[PDB]
Amino acid sequence: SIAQARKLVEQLKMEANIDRIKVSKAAADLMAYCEAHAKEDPLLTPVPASENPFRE
Amino acid sequence: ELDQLRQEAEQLKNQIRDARKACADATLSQITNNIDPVGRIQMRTRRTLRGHLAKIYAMHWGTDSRLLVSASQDGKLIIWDSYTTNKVHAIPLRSSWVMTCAYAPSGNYVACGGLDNICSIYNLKTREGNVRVSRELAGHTGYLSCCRFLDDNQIVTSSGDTTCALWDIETGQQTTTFTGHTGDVMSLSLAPDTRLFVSGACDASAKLWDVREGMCRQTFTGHESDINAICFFPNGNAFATGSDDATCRLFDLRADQELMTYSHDNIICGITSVSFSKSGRLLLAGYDDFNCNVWDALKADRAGVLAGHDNRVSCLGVTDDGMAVATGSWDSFLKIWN
Amino acid sequence: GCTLSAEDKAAVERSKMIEKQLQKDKQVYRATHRLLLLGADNSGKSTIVKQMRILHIFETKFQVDKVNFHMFDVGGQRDERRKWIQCFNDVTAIIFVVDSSDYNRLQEALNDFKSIWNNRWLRTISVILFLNKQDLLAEKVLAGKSKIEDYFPEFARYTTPEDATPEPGEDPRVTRAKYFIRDEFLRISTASGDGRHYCYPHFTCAVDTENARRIFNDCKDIILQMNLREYNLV
Repeated sequence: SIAQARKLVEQLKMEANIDRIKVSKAAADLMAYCEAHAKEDPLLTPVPASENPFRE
Repeated sequence: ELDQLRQEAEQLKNQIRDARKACADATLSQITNNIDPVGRIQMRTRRTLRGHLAKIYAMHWGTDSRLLVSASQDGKLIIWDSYTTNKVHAIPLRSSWVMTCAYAPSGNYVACGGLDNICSIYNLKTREGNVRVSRELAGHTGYLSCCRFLDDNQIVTSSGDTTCALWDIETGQQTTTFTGHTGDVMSLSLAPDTRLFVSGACDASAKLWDVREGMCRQTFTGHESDINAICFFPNGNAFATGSDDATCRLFDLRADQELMTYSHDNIICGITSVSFSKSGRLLLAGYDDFNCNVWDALKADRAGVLAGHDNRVSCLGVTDDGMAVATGSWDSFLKIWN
Repeated sequence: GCTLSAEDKAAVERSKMIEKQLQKDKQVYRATHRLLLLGADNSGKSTIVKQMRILHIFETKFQVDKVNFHMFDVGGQRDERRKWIQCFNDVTAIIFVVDSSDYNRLQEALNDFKSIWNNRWLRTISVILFLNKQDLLAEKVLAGKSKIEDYFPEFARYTTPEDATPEPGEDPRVTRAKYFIRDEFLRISTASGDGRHYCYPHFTCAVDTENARRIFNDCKDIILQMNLREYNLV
């Protein structure tokens, strides 16, 4: 009851204390990580079946 | 005097909301427009594993990306060799339902759990070569829903009794208990660094927990229904959650807000399992329409479909090297797409 | 075998042993019937599962003669949070244990049975209705302490139905109340059905050792009916 509400208020304080950043910067970071490791993703660029261990 | 604390907390929530909005300068769709779409990414079943008798509930790829564990209602926990379709182990289980399994990063251990309230740990490397229980983790009061291994000795176990744990396998006791969810914690996921893990529950909320402090760092509540599955972006700064509202939302860590909504009018059924490629551009999400719809993460476009199962797709996993994707379904089959 | 894959042939032999074990287990799994034991805690299903333990994690493995049975025993109650009806769906039968002695909770039992019988997930599956703790109901009706008219309004204008199996020496008033409680559930079972599933009713008590054979007979009848309409004969 009272303790639960106090814990919730403290938790919201802790959540508010963080330093949020712009959507643009996070989106740029995500896009850069996607492009940088594009070659590391066989699922995106179809690797030749010779290299693909799961080849038929 | 409870209303005083309630209104204080409500003011804090309003501060959270308008802070997020003030940080919401744009949308990920605006940022990623000139980027070419992935195209018609087409994947066909390379191998099919058919050894279970009843529905498959969960799976987990090995770190070597060759051995995958899968639990089923038949009371079995089978460790397939995905390269050559063979089997390596088959674990009889006391409880018929096994709604969660996990494969240790060192490859020396597997896990299994369910409504039995016990997180069992099986040791693959035995002197005889026959695997049995190595530690019956008990101490929850709700059904074990998703268990994962940080290392060979620490295991995070989400359960239906509104908490997550950080069991130490060597001792068997709860080092830290993550309480704060108001519903059954359906799924969790560990970041690659194994220092921050997220969760999802029936409270339609995702919470970022910390293994080293045992505190709910953030709460990414943006879903209209029960979060069925959760993952991590490979970099560790974002995570996509699939819920029963037929939507997958990509929440962000450094921004504390969702970026895109991977939902399509055609798809109406709830998600069961989600995962990312090695790059993270392809969000592979299972569904109840028997199909896994590969979305383009940066563009929220349905890249492709992985139809072919005869029942609900219950689990989906992408290899650590991103080579092949494997989905286990209720039809008692598990297919290795690529 | 080819290309001198020395360790691979040992792996294949291991997989052969594992597949042999799985195929052997397949026979038992396919032969074993599946039962969904629903019902509230007051129904006394603990006594009946104890009796199953006596005579062949809330499971139940019991072998009636040469046929095995697995009770998943999820609550499926109004309050219990075992929302695993969608899972474990293709079962042989549903065992719905009811405490007919307690009148106040009997209406809630009606509601639970209605929810189960109308749930489209379990539309195909039939119900083995065990009206349990029946002796205490007999004691209650024998005295004037509690009456059916207190909760169920239409206990009047109710004559004991034709061929409602007498028990030699049993109080006619008790028998009338007994078959009223049974037909009250059959009233729900009748509605919202194309004859796909039948609510096999049974009067049981916590000192009954024959419940296993009743489940055997109802399961055999259910399999017979499902095969019969599956081959287009009924």
